[PDB]
Amino acid sequence: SVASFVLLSMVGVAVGMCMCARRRCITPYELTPGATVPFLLSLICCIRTAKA
Amino acid sequence: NDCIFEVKHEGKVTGYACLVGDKVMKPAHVKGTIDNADLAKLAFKRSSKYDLECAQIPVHMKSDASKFTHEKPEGYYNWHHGAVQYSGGRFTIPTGAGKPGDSGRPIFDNKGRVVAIVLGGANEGARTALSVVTWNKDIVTKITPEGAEEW
Amino acid sequence: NDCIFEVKHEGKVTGYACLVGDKVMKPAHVKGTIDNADLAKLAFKRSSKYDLECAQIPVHMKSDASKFTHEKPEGYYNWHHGAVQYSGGRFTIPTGAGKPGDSGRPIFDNKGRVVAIVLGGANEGARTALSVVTWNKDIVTKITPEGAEEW
Repeated sequence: SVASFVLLSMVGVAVGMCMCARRRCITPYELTPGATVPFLLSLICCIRTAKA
Repeated sequence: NDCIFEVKHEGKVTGYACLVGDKVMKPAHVKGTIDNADLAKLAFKRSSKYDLECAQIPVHMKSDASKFTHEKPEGYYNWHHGAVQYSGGRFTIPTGAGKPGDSGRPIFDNKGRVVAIVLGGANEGARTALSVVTWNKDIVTKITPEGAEEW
Repeated sequence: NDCIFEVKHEGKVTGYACLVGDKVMKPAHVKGTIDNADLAKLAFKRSSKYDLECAQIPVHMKSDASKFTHEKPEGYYNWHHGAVQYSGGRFTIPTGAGKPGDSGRPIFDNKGRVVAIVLGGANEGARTALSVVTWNKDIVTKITPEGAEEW
């Protein structure tokens, strides 16, 4: 039980701080008008475009 | 000059929010819930290292948004409280022209296009250098001269 | 001028087809019959990704096809209904100029050249945003402002 809890907590920390990295890398593009996010970066960070 | 769209956010006014490009933005250092009751329900993306919350304008109001351009020639520009000198890549105004509460006011070029949003100033003699949110090609940025307090 | 062919549905006009370069183009969302029999009969090709509907002009007897240009400099253009303001990556039109069922009318530059084709619009407030189909040097693209409903 302790090992399962530790490993699940590590996985949760990994995904949460991956989300944190996503937010940090994405917010400046969502602040800049025009939002010409390259398609490769949209695929990598799994985002939607604001201009359709 | 020809555009007054800096929407207030509080009965006790401390700064203003603005519509430019396809986005509403406001400095993140000033408290309050944006008025007009249409932008209030909008969800804001916040950046503390940029000190700015921004959101997508609703379509029905985005015709009210001001024009945008990232290109900044050296020389004079206009804003609500007068003229701004862009020298050495830095904006400056006469001392006393800006006070706490005028943060978030867009700076316009000769065509009337937004190039920057004021956040504060630093007092050097008869002049004050502006800590200001501006842009370069596809990326927001901030210029903070030493000793500037937040407006 | 007068390079526009009417697309008539059974009981009314639904759209408009235009001769650009070597090809006749129509909005793929418009249901109806081409006014000219030689074009209504002509085997006709469909692409829903760009909502565009193409065929090759019988250039032996259609030498009046309009000329085109992929350049999109900032400023004013012609829409058979007034002046369109191409600003940023968008086209803006006076709200009362366009009506559903008028899709397919091209946008002209100041030289009489087709720059884009209106596929629809968005009730934008003080204006209307124009959702169009334009082209780069080699490829077509569709510009769809948010909130655009079908025309």
